[PDB]
Amino acid sequence: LPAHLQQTFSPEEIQFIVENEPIKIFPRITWQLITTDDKALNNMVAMRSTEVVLWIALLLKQQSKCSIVAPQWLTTKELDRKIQYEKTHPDRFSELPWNWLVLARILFNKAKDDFHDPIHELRGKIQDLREIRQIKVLKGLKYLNESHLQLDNLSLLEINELRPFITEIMDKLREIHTASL
Amino acid sequence: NGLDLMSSITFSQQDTNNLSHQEQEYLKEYCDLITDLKSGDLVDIDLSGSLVPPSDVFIDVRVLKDAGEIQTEYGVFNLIKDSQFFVRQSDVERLIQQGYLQKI
Amino acid sequence: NTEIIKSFKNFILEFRLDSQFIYRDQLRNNILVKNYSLTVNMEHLIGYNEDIYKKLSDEPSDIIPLFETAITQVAKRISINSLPTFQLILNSNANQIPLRDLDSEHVSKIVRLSGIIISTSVLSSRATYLSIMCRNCRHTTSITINNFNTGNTVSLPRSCNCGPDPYIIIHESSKFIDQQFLKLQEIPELVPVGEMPRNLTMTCDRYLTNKVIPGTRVTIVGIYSIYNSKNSGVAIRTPYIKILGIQSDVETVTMFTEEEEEEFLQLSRNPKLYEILTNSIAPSIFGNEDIKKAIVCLLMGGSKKILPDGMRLRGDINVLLLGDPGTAKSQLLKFVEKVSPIAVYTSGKGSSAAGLTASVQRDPMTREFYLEGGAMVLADGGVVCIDEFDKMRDEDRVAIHEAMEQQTISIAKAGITTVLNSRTSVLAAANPIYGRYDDLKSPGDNIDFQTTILSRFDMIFIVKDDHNEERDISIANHVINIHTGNANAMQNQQEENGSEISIEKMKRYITYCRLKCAPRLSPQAAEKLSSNFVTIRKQLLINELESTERPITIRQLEAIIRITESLAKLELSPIAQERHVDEAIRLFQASTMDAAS
Amino acid sequence: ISQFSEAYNKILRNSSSHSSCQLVIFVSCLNIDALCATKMLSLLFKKQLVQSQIVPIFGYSELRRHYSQLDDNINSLLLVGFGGVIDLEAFLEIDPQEQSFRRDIYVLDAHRPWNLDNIFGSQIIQCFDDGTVDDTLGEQKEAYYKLLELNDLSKRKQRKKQIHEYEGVLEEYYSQGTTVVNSISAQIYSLLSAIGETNLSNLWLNILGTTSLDIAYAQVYNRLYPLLQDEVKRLTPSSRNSVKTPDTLTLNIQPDYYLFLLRHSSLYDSFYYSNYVNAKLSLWNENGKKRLHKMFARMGIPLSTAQETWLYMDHSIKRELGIIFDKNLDRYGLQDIIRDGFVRTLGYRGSISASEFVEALTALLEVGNSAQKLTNLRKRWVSNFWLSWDALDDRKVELLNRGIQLAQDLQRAIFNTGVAILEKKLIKHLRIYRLCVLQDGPDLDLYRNPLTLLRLGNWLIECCAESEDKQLLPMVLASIDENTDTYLVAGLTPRYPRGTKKPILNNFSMAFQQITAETDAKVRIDNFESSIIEIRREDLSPFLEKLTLSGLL
Amino acid sequence: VSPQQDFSDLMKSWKNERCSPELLPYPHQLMKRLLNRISMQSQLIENISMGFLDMQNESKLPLLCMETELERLKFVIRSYIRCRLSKIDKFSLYLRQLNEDENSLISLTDLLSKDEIKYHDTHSLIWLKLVNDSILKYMPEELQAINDTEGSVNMIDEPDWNKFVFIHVNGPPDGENEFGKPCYTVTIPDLKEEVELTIGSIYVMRYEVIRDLLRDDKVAL
Ligand SMILES: Nc1ncnc2c1ncn2[C@@H]1O[C@H](COP(=O)(O)OP(=O)(O)OP(=O)(O)O)[C@@H](O)[C@H]1O
Repeated sequence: LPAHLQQTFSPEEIQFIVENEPIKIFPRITWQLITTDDKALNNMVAMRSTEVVLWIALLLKQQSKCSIVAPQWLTTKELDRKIQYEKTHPDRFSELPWNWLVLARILFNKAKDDFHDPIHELRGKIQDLREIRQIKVLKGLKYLNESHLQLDNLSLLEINELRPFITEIMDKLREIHTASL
Repeated sequence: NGLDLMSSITFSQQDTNNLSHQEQEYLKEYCDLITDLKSGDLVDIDLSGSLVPPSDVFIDVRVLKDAGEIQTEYGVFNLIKDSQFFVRQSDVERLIQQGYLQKI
Repeated sequence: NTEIIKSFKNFILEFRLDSQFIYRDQLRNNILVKNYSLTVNMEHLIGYNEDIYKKLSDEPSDIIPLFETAITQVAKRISINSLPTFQLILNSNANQIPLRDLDSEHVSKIVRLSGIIISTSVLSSRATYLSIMCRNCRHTTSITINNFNTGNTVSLPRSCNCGPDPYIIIHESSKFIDQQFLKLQEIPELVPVGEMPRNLTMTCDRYLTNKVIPGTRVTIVGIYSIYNSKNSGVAIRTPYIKILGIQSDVETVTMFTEEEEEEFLQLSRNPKLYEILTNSIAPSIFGNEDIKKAIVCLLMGGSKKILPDGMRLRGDINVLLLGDPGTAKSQLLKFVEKVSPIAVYTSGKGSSAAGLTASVQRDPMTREFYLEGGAMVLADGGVVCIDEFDKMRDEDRVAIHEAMEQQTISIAKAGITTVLNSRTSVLAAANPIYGRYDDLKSPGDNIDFQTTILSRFDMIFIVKDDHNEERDISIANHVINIHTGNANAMQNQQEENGSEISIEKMKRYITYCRLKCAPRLSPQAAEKLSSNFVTIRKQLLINELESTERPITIRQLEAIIRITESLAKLELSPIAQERHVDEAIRLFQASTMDAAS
Repeated sequence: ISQFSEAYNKILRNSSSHSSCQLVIFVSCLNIDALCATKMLSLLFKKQLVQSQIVPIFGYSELRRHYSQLDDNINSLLLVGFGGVIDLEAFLEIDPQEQSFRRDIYVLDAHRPWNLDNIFGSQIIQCFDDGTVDDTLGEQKEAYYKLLELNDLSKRKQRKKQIHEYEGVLEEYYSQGTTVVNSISAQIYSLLSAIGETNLSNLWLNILGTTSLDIAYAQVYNRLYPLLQDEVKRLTPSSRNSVKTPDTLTLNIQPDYYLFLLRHSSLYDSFYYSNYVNAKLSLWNENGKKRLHKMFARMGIPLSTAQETWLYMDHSIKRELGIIFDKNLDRYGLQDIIRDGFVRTLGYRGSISASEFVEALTALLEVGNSAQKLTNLRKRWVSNFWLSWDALDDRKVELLNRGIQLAQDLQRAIFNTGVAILEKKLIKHLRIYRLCVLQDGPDLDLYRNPLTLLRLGNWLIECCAESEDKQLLPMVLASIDENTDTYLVAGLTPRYPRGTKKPILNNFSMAFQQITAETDAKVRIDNFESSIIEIRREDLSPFLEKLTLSGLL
Repeated sequence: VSPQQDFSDLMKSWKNERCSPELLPYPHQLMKRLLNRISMQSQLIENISMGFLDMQNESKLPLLCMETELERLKFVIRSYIRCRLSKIDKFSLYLRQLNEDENSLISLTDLLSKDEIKYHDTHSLIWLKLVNDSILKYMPEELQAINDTEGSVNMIDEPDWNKFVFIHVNGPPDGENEFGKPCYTVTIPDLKEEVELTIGSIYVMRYEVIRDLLRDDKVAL
């Protein structure tokens, strides 16, 4: 019996989920491990790009034996066209890595060192897009009615925290109207 | 429960008499019921603990006036008051439930 | 000048103290609030830029507008009408300054200061924006007061023939704000010398207003300056000071943080939760725990029963400290005032200049009339400390007879007859006549003559100081320990460490509690008590069978009833306990003993 | 007597295990110089993810209460601060166990002389002598190789004289002032630098660790600035700002002062509670008091401005401050204040002097928290210990401010109680040495911490003698509150006014051993620190007479 | 049969699990072999690590790495099991009422793991053992029944399929339900018309109308 949350996913859970996503890195390394579902790999070439699951990358990076690739989608200069595209589209939320919130929080824990001036940089940049995305949630949130929601593009993290909000809502709405029938 | 080696509901649920005997009967019978599921796993579970997802993997815990060492399982960590360790999430999960562990 | 804006905007954005930046958070935090406000940490500000702080400190008044007009900028970014300018409050705790010293040097200098306010003016408007038109040219214009130090700073421009200044006010289109006009006084403790304490008018605007109760101990910041006014010289201007920001010691304010409830819940769980407070009230004090205990029951506030009809139970009771000097009761109430969030210490006469009667006084200008205030009003809904109650002039002493029960004062003075509400809980410390022998006398023949004064009182205490050797030497040495090396004072740390109340938190605890629970007695407690006093009512009359003169009322029992919720309120329980009641009986029994003598 | 790396490499084969490991660092004990070296090492294994115990040992014999308590699977071991004098083969015994022994012990001590049994008889050791004083120190070679294995009556009598010759020689060594060589973290950092790792934190830690004993001379440390100064040269995060940056935001060299709580206090009291300022200016008295104010009259400083926070000092008051110092302080002999010692810069959270950074950590030691009570209280010091270890953490700075403030609370009573003592003239001049005792005072519990009177005594010894002619001398001190005349007695040594020509070491510590080898009634070596001893007032009086004579120095 | 997809669908329904308002069939067909597969390597890795001590008179990276993937994946399944434990407690009356009813599909060992079904009756058993000895004594004749009155009600609940839920449409393309313009599907609510749907967009709606598609696995949640 979970008690809490328990219906919504924990942010610690969803990040625990996003850990499962594969990404390329630059190992210092040159048994097996067989593991289970990895399928990878032959002992990896030092200073070479290879796609691997996220949390394992945290491992060798935790020993600093590996160098994680920066997301191509993660370019602050590149990200402005999104906020550019976002600032000109009051409706659409544009495009998302879909895990990216936890990433940046996690990316800057350790892997921060790999990027060029991530410091004092995207954190603000990402933050602006974070709320401008978030603000557009509530602005469209006034439209909220049963039985349909066009949620479109949103980061699941905020989607998770918003879960208790609307899920508790429309059920009232759907109930009250349908009950009214 | 609570968790090793709980090793028993004894001292746990201090209410005891304060809670109605019919229920303490039920619950004490109920916890034995979930122990039946423990026969099912065979996982191993260990669902009574392991509430938090793993990380990462090692952590530093300090004893809280707890000795010890009761650490017979695996190996003895030699419980000493005012002593922080460096250990993996796995074994910590049991002692943290037993209050012998403090810091993360 | 310009573009210094973005630098704050940078600290508005560029700034992140790891792991999370603040003011940029605070803004959106205030956004949905529609708070239209920001509280700045100035001591934090220097941490960002060292230059702009003193660069701000040079002429802070001029860079005031450089903020809220800037804060809207990204706020407007985050808003994406109409959007009124936010109200910033910057603050610092670092170097506190005495009211005793204000140097003209400090003009246009921001200064954090502690203070004790005399009072504050009723709120009045200031128009942040206005539209104005030529009474002649039909020319359309608009003006704002974007910020100000009252000057008057601005007037109607005379350039529309047409003139002079044909442009005129339009209020409807104009937009407005408020000001409190606080009058603050220095802390009494220091350093008035023989001289009377200076008093100062502090300027509170918009959100600044209504934020502080009159008479409260407060810490405030703002700018020293001078306004010529007119209503001095040659060409001398009167002193005034801006308030920004005011971060006042909490409360010094019904709301509070959530985790506070929990730590109190930790206290509410304690079996000794009441008994520890028995020690907390008297760290320096030794013995008289019964009277010591009798303190707390009144501290939580009395029974308020408003259910129809309009008849309502009062609070909080009455108590008498009467006993030979060396009672330390006046010293006691001095602790009492410190313990009450709102209380008035009165040894009079009145205290200090305060009318023991809330009284009427005329407005100097424009004649008219107003309530001049009274101690009952000053402390209303709270503690009342009284000394020399026997030395009190009996005429306004009469008003006391009313103040305690009906708890509403009314005076016909001039044209204003209105009936004020007084919810205060009074306690009488007045010394008994002729020392010990009055106990050899009737219990009465002390207060005035009649005990009708006592009638309105509830728990009246007669201190018996007996010369017992061991009893004295206990507290006797206890006295020396109170002194250097303050051995007793160091004992409280371990009492603070392990259990014992800090008593300032306790005040917050009580204030928490006082507003929290509304305990209603269990039905069997009353019948336990109904069976009780009926004996006491019957028994003391058995003492009255000798025609012995001393006393009893049904109001005597009702007072006891308020003791029921008293400690029970400390328990926080929704209903009074059966067991809980009993201590009130034996405790009031100790009070009845005073009648027994 | 071995290179650190291979010794560290030696643990590597002994390191990784499941269940791990097994080795246990010993935190021993009170002195912070071990603390930095632990975390750097603590971080070292973090890099390798090496599990192990962390024990904040306090009692000198407490390790015996522990080593004799929990040792099971430990295949390897490292200790700190101890063994440089007394042997654990005697202390533990040991008992050679299985050549290719099952367990080995790294022994950390910066104090000399090393024990005779340390280097030779390599067992758990791994003698820690490397690389400081090898030396030689060729004297220990005759203490064994000559000693071992040791008409015929002539050759027999000829050997014994040679034996007594070496015994007579060996008798001097190991009987001598126990003194620290250098901050252990430095050599550990050398090993840290040996593996190639240099962390601005880690160097800061050396900067931190180096600072630990800085209150007592250097002495090598004076040349150890540059060793660190080279490092600040070895590391330049960027050529220029790059403002702030909001993160790193890193340390830089500054004109540091013996002035206390510089950034963290009003400059006025900053002189007032500064110990170096104390006796030089005779701060306790009213006479020299105004003279400092006279310096502000020289400095052109408003008295209230001295009352002002260092945060808000005018940029003029800032930039001209040292120049004001340049034009003033030298007149009073205050010219040796300014130090180029390094300062961490947290920007938004502010820059801090490691010296100042240290003192806050020092406040953690005594506060921020029958015979069982002392173990209970010593445990509280250990209980209070980790909270101080918590203060080692970087992100947690807010908690530091308590000690940051509490340190200010310390000297307030520190500067308070001592001067009170000054009025009574309680010093016993004697002949051989200056002597003092505290029979009474408020809050001796706070004085129970050795560092309390230690910072106090140092605040005293330099106060009582600047000099203050003639002949700077070791000080006597004792104090008592409860626990039946415990009377903690800590050793004290004279301070030169910036002119330590000689090591001069320690004497009484040997002399304290003279009485502990004597009737030794109620005297207690229970202190890990040789300079500090527990004594009953009842037996200390004769202990004093026994202390007065025989004087070893 | 691929272990990734073996794990993929595991988190699939598991993510759907805590997301899910009510219970779905027990996945013994896969979870068992994994429940066995966990038993294989875990024992294997345990011994090969023991064979590592033999090299002692280097790479532990993959060592605890194996242990890493072990307990982490071992964690999720408890959330899966423990959660199902909860839902059943809430439906137990209906779960019997669904069991008591001929139609349609009983829990069996299909919808419910044998441990689950055992826990079903066992918990439900002593629970009534818990109510009977406590409140029912003191058991009025009509009140003697624990079940539909009808009303209110009880349980009955909670077969509420009507509730809205978070989802993201995704399903394998032929390159079926796609009528355009962009993509599939209907929709066609009881109280509303077609919306409709897109794999490119998350649309929250009635858990009942969507049951078919989560059954199709043509929508993420
Ligand atoms: N219970 C007590 N605890 C602490 N101090 C006491 C107590 N009783 C007497 N004293 C000491 O006796 C002195 C009494 O002085 P104080 O002025 O308080 O008398 P008082 O009772 O307030 O005077 P009055 O009777 O006129 O109101 C104080 O110095 C106080 O310390």
